[PDB]
Amino acid sequence: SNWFIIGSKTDAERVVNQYQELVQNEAKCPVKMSHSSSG
Amino acid sequence: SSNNAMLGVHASASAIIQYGKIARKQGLVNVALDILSRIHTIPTVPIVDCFQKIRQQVKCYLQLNECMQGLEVIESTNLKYFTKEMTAEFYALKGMFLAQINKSEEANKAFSAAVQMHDVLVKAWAMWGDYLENIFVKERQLHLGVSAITCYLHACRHQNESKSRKYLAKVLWLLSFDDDKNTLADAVDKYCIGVPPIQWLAWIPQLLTCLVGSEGKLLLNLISQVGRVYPQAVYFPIRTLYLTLKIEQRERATAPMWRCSRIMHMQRELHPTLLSSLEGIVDQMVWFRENWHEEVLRQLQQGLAKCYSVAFEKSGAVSDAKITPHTLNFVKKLVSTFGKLKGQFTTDFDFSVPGSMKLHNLISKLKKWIKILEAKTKQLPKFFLIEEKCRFLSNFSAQTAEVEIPGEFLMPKPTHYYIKIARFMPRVEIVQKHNTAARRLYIRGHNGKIYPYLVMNDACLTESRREERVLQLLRLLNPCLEKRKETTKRHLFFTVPRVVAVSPQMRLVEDNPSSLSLVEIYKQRCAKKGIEHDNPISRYYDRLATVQARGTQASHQVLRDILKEVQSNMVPRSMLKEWALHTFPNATDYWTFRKMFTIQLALIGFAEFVLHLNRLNPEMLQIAQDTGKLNVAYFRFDINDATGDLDANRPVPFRLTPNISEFLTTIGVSGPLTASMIAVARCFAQPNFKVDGILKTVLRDEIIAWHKKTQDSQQLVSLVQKAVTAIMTRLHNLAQFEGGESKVNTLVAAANSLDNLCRMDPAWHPWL
Repeated sequence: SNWFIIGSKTDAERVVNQYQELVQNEAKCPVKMSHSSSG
Repeated sequence: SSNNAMLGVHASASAIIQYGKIARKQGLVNVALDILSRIHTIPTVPIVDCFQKIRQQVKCYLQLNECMQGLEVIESTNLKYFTKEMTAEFYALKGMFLAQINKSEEANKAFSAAVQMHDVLVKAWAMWGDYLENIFVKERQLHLGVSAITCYLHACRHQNESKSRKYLAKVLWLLSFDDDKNTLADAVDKYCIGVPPIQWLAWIPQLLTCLVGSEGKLLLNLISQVGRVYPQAVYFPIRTLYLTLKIEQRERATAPMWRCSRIMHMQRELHPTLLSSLEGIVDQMVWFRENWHEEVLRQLQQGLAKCYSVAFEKSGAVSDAKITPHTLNFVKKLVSTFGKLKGQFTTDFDFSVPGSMKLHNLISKLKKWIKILEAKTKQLPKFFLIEEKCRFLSNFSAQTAEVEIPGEFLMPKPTHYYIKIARFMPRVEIVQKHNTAARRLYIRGHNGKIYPYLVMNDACLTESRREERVLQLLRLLNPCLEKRKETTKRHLFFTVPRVVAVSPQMRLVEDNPSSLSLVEIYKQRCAKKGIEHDNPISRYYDRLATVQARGTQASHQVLRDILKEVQSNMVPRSMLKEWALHTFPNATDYWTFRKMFTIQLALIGFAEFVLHLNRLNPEMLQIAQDTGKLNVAYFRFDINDATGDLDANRPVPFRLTPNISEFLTTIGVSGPLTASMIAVARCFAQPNFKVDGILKTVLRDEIIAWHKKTQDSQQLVSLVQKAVTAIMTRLHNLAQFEGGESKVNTLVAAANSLDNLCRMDPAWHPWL
């Protein structure tokens, strides 16, 4: 039940963009981007 | 499908734009245009680079007879088609350019087209709101001000972490322009939902003073929203204000008290453990109070300071000096609060009568009472453990409640910067201050660092809320000194402390070791010799009386001679220089300490003279030995009791002692001391920086607090704006550049002159 502290809306994409950049580099087998929303 | 070539062109074009953009930020536009004219020689330039090229060029022309040239340059390009998202920013820029001149009958449609694109530009709403703001100067149009605050609220929805405090200041200033109808408050409440609560932490005191006043119940929604997220930041001020109202009304149901009680009850259900822990910490602070020995000693020091102020007023008159009724009541209070064997000795010795017609017979006696009480209280204990007289404070850990360091919610920052509580150190110290001996406790966070804090017991809460507002004003202006370059090179910062108000009589302040004042340095040097510290003050008063005893009025020449006599005999010109030479044996440390002393002194002098601050007493300036930073305790505004003229009629602009002038060097008083003031003057005089809004909000409740103390119309607004214009008038008089250098050189030359120092209060210590 781990949770992360996040501030305003602008801080959300910066973490997401940083997380997306990190995971995209050292995999090299996949190339794709898929996301959805609920609510 | 060439890709390397276009990437190189894109990178090269971006470098040209960045180099041109940074040249504009340097304050030079002619050289920036030449750099931006280099892109024309490249045959293949991308569309987005062209948009940035013209965006920088139109900004250069906006910052720089020549208005026709800048108007016709934007119509040459932008011929066929642009994309949607960049067809919104430069419509606002040209609309602002049209609003810069008298052409305002056609600029309204320009703003409408700029904002209609996608409704999420901070710039588009800001200039449109600012364009409406210029309209309010005349033809009030009361039912239109709701539109201005509507624009500001929409602009605050997207702007985050920067350039947002000025917008909230405008909202607060325009809220005080309300009539009997409550349509302005209705517009705020319905149009403010959606903004984050992190932006309201910097205007907590401003919201409190509006909630207390009439027709302020509609503001409670914002307070509840802030308290629902951050309970600690809006807990202590609520308790302090609630207790303040209870005490003042007890001397003489209350709607402002009901509002505060209602706010308390809604936050009880949210994190009740934290509120209970905060209550325990406050309730366990009653054991830190001092004994009656220091309370009597502190009161005598305050009475002696008041006697000196009264005695200076009776200058040039007869030697009678009849006792003022204020002093007579103070003596009566001393007898009431003091009248097992030494508690009744003062009644029949010298306090049976406060004095028939003498005043010098009272000051000369209180001198020896201080000496008797100082030597008697030298055996007072300094140590006391936490395991006794209190249990909750000693048995406290991080597993009880989520308690943070007191003072972490003063200024919001993009980073978290949240230090928690780990354990209170069972080790406290008692330090002798200028008036009392306060207790300092050590608090250790979860990171392992130890943060000392000092416990104050200052009375007279009336002259205590005007001491934190000025610190809050300085803290607001601190980030504004980093966006420029001239102020950044000299490493200029105000060095503001952290003060948290818990109770109207007791509050916590940030204290560090090796923080001594200039007057204490004199005490150490004077105690080394065989003379007392109050020799120059006594010699000034009695010798002047003997000169006046011959029936001859005191002139300027006699004041000059006695001032030179004091400088020749008691206090030499190089007392401070010798103290620093022996204290710092290393040459490198001495240079750094002296350089930091000069930098901090310029900011202190600038703040004291420009914004009409309190006079700088020698017991108010504090010097830190660990780093060399300077801070002066408890600034205060200078407002006349008859009316709010906000005038400081003093000979010298600030404190420039001959000891200080020689201490740095005769070169440091001219070059570095004046350059720092000039650099700060330019930063505050830039039209880009919004300074009027911050000053108006601070001076708004300052007059309200003054009016509430000594006995709700347009007069208050006119008085506040008159004070603001005076502030800008003085700021502009020392920031312009012409054939001459500046007016700062004239005022610093008369600050160290002996003519302007001989006509000063001896308590100010012009010689020291």
